[PDB]
Amino acid sequence: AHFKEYQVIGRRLPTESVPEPKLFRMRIFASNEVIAKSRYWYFLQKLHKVKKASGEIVSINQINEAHPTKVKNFGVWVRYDSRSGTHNMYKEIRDVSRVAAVETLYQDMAARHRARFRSIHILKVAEIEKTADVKRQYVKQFLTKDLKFPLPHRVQKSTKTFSYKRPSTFY
Amino acid sequence: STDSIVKASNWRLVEVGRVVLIKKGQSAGKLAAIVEIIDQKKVLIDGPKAGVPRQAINLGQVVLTPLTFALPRGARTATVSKKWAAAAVCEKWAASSWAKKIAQRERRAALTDFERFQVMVLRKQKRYTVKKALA
Amino acid sequence: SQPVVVIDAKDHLLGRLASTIAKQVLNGQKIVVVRAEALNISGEFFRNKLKYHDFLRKATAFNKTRGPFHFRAPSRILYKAIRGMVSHKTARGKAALERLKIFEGIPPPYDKKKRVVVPQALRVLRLKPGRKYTTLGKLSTSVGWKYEDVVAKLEDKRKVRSAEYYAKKRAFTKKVSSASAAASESDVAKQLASFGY
Amino acid sequence: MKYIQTEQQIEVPEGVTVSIKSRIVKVVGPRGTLTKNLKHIDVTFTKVNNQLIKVAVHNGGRKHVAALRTVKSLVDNMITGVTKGYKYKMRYVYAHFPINVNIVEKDGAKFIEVRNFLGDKKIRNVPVRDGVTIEFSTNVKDEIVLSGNSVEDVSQNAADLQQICRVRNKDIRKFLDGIYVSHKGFITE
RNA sequence: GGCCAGCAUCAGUUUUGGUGGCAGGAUAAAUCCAUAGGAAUGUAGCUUGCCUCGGUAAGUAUUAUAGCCUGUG
RNA sequence: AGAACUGGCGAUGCGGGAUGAACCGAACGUAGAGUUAAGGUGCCGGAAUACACGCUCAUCAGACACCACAAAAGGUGUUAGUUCAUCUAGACAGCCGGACGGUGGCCAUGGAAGUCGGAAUCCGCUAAGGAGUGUGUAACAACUCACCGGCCGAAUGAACUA
RNA sequence: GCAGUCAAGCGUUCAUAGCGACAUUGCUUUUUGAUUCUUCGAUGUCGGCUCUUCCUAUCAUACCGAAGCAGAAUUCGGUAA
RNA sequence: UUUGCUCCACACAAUAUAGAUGGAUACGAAUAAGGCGUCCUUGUGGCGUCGCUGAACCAUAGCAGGCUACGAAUUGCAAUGUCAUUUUGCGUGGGGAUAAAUCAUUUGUAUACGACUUAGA
Repeated sequence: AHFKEYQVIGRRLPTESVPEPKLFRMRIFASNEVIAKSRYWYFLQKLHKVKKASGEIVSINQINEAHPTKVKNFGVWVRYDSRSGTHNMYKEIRDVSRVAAVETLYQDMAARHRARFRSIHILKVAEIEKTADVKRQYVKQFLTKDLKFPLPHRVQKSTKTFSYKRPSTFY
Repeated sequence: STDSIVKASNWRLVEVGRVVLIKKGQSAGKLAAIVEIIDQKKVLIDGPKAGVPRQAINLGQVVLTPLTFALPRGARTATVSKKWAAAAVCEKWAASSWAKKIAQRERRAALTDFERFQVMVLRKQKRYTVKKALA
Repeated sequence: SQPVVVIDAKDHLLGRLASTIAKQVLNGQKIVVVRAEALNISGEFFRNKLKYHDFLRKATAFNKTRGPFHFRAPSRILYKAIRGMVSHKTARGKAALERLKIFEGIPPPYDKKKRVVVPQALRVLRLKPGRKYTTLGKLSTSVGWKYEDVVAKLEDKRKVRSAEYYAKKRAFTKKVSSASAAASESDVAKQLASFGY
Repeated sequence: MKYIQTEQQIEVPEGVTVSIKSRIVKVVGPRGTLTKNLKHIDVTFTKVNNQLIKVAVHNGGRKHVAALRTVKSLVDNMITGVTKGYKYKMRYVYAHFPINVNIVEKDGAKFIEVRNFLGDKKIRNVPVRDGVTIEFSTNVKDEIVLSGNSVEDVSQNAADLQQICRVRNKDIRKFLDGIYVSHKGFITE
């Protein structure tokens, strides 16, 4: 999914008594500006007394990456509703941007725990700054010093349906 | 003890600075260098001279060439363009017959009709001058 | 494009060869399968033998000469798996199934004629290394095929005779590879390296 | 999960070579010639020393480490069966009927035969395998010895002698007889 | 003197390509250049067991005979 | 069996659900082209043996809601995760050494130092060893061992979730 | 009908070598109870004789396991029609 | 009474198209492993090269391709542009071969009838 990390500002409507309600900020992950606002008004509605017709979406802004050519050790916190009892989880992604880490968060979350996008709240996406605090083994086996590995069995892509010679798979 | 004959395979290992080749996509067929790995399936490539930008691509699109050149981990485009020209990769690549065959295969579909007919004339002379000499 | 396509079947998957044959023989390409006893099939041996002794049970229980005719040869198992994938009840299915012959081993109608290999159906390309395959000759002999020793002898008697043809061809080939590699330096070839060939 | 690499290594002693290609491992050592096929596990060997040899599997997915460690220990046992061998010493137990075990030179193998086992009159037949050297004990008159090179023969033959001496439909905790392996020593120690 | 076809210039409904001009955005973010700061999956120099010129090791040091990131322009 | 509201079927074909009165899409004059709906694209079968991340190998797998059935309970089979956690002052282990003397502390007595058994409990040596965890002689013996110590320099035990 | 899940207590102090309560949960169409869907311009109705094929939830035969199993007969189950 | 009948011939005419119009162009075997070449103390060898598509390899110059050693404009701006190939008849010339079975009749090793089974110049 081509996600786009959005930044939304929302406020209650100005009352004649107090014409300055506080601007609340969210930085969410959504596919476009419509479900951006509709996931904003579902998160803020769990926290403060405001519906969609009682407040105005002040500002939409895309958040492009601070460095989109750098491998980052993301530690994402998440909660998700299972088929019985909701749970807190903390995964580990090693992709290049916050936009492209949450996709493969959702993919393997729907793969290993069968939770769809309507059951998942992304809590906090933090780039871990060093190698000490990260404790997931599927990243501590990737960050190793001067890592080499081969791809042992490279199958061939095909274009025709009659190869005149026996295939070689050696790489 | 006498010497042991142990051999399995000589892989072309995906390592730092492995000169890899994009086989699918918009910028396919131009060289690139694996800067640093990301996961099992996607690496970070950066090839300055050939025209590709600095991307993070699957290993499905790429093809590992046997020739490797050195660089430190996480290298930027400037440092890899320095190491690229100082290691002379674009000249060392064309010496392989794989690049020779890929240029010949590029040329054959670039031939026009009269360049095909002159091939049809010239292919009536090589065997005509050779196949009488084997007796 | 050759009108009689000789599909070798050493280590092809059964269903994946059956589909790419039943689509090709429906359009007119006269396909002959050769060495259909070396066909492979997914899953282990003791799963597929059970899925065949779960098929031998099905027969018309008022007269057993009417229902499912369980052909047990490793040619005709692939033939059943192609008869399933074409509509053999119609007439287009009959005139398409007439365009297919299936042999075990290599009969000398097709001795010296070129074997081609289906790439999308190969075991070495379509299984994961570590899963269990099953040789179709290993299956049919367990389920009641009396013809392994005849085909094994008639096949390796062919292979030992074919190896000396290859030994003659490999001696003949380096005659041309010594004549032309000492004559490719000339201007007749340098006028062609500017044309790609 | 997927791994990247785990590795074991085989440590060869003095006198032995290992000539391996296409997953057929081999030992031509001070006593024997063990060829052992390994054609279904997708292992990779690579020589680092004349004294030890790397044997490493890549990613696999933890259904492969259980293969890599057993394929390490298989070649370890296959080497040490030629360097020092195996020697299983088995012993008769009998309550009343004295057991008679002997050999015979049949037209098949050297068929070791056991009779008088709890008074039975069917003379039992056990074949021997090829590398399994069978001998007796002439200090204690109740003891037999198997030895050889390959563990899947020299222990399988003791298994074949300890399988068929099975008490049928009587209490095993009251009628305790048969032949039993005691000392799994080595042929030079 | 008809009917039946071919091609061209049109008209309607389309369906499929290559290229250009303009705007918006963190007046895109990046890469690139300049400065400061820092750290290790530590780049040279320096104690350190022979080997092969620092190679063996792991300490020393934070840009040197590689480079990396953060903050700014 | 009986009501409430809407839609349907009766009166209604067509594309999909293998076929099905009610479901899904859609309602119909005859024709040509384009576009889709619901549904699908290995083959029968029109259409990607397309791309990408994962998980499963079932000796009765699994594959389109209605639907043509599936529970309560179990499996270190695998995969992800939560929370305590012994513990680099060498944890648990895996091989190996001790388990000592004060002291047979007292009753059952035909025979019981710890041990067919019972009311029951202080100290030395320390690196540590329980009037004591079982085998055992009618009884004394001799092992075991939580407790330390030699090696190991690697960590890991524990419950639970989906 | 009992095939499964928890099994007080008993079998000489001896919870699953076995049995037997409190009681929870889900099969089966082979009963009966239930509705009234299919023929009221009739599908011949019980029972036995005869004859073929099938199912497993095994009474016997085959092979095992575990049984306070000395043998022996029992008894407890497993694959198996 | 080679009127018959078949085998080779191209002689004519007619017939069915599951669909020929450059070429079905041959090692085998393993894929966590191979092919090909050089050399030797001919091996599970030391060495080199190669695959990463058969997009290859062969043939294709000439009335759908002729004389000898120029020839085909005016099939008029496209109108299959026929040449395929298993069959068969009729006629010509060139060789060859000289039978069986069924009914009827009989038999009982068979039998409802058909069928089986034998016997008859």
